[PDB]
Amino acid sequence: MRLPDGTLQVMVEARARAQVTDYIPGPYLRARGEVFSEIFPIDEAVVRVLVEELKEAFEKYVANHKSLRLDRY
Amino acid sequence: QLEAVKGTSDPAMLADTIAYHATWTVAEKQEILELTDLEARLKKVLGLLSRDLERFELDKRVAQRVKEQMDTN
Repeated sequence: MRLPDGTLQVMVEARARAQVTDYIPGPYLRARGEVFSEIFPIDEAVVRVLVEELKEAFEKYVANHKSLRLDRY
Repeated sequence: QLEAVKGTSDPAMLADTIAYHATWTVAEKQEILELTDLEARLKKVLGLLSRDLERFELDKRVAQRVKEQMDTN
């Protein structure tokens, strides 16, 4: 979204991590990468236990900041 | 304010009604209107009402010990 006061808002969604091979001197700057880094979950038992522990930690963490501006939902 | 306040969904008239029930100086009220966050308003006013509760209990404390000291004398 464009605004006439100089502030342009953008809503982005990150897809996947990647490496950066080299930059070109700009302005503006361009960069390229060799491969797209993707990882696959293997042996999901301990992974699921750690997901459950992260769920417990976030559930016990979500209801603390009453005045430090943190939403519940 | 007997039946005019009980069963009211409006929070703002309700909250600043509490604000002009807090019997202190006009400077306290300007200190309120300095603050833009409603949560810290209502929390420090809960602190005011808690110290009002200890004023209440200290008054019953001094009243009880004064009349038992009196009639035991």
